[PDB]
Amino acid sequence: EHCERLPYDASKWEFPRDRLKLGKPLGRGAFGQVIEADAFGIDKTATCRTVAVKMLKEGATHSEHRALMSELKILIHIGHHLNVVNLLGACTKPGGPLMVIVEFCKFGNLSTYLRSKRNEFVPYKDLYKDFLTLEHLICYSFQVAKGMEFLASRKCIHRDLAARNILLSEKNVVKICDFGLARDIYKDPDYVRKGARLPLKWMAPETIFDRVYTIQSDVWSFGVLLWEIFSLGASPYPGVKIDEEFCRRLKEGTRMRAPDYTTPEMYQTMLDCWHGEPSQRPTFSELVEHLGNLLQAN
Ligand SMILES: CNC(=O)c1cc(Oc2ccc(NC(=O)Nc3ccc(Cl)c(C(F)(F)F)c3)cc2)ccn1
Repeated sequence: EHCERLPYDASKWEFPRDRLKLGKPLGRGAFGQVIEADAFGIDKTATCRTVAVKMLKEGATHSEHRALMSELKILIHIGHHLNVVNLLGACTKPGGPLMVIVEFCKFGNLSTYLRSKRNEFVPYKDLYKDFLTLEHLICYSFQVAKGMEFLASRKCIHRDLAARNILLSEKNVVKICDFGLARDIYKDPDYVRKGARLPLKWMAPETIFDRVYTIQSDVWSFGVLLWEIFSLGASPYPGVKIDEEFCRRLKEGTRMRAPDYTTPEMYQTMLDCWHGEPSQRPTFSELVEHLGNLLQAN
């Protein structure tokens, strides 16, 4: 499951630490961090490139180092896709810290970004040049579904799909990622204490109750991600304490109301992703086809 059998090809991925100029932090948890860096010649010969470097911080143990190595292997296993954050290289040599180097995405995470554009949105479109529109939102949804369809094809599951784990790069390209240990999950209100600190508002009933993670529970989370996108970055389940009674109502069939910027069809898609039976939710392949059609109709 963590790719401990498949090897690391150093000649392909290894990047020298002394060609990496580390800069300002991009995100910090308790044990992990992401740092902005300039990398000389990491992918194009003798060309300086801005990159994002995931690494441990002081306080990390070897257990987190093992987790970071497994993350490097998972990214190598998954391979390249436009809508998955692109692995560029790694620093794995002894005598320095493990570093996982990925592409830098200009606009950061999608939640924060959308939350800043409420005053820069029109449903259908020079004064409006940098505005989001309904087309951008369906387009972002489409791209995340394509990315997840790809992940499913590599026999992977995300386990933490949410707008905070989507990056927005140039030209309206979104990329799925996992900040993981580079997010302070104690101080982040999206992760609630259960037994573990877990993203309960994004989790399917079977995951909350039976600790079952499959690609179909990722579909549930994708539905919540849609809600985040068509609320322009609102926090899910507004006005609700996330306690025992929330978990019961969810099981009983309670669901979020339509968000402010949704279409009727998009809301029905959120409801489809939140079907109580995992097998009756759409697949990511069906989500791709469906969102592609909605993009046409738009
Ligand atoms: C302003 N710009 C930034 O702040 C910024 C910050 C970045 O920080 C990041 C750096 C590295 C990562 N690492 C992953 O994502 N690891 C990963 C592990 C398992 C799995 Cl399954 C996946 C997958 F496949 F889901 F994608 C991805 C995540 C975010 C990157 C770009 N830009």
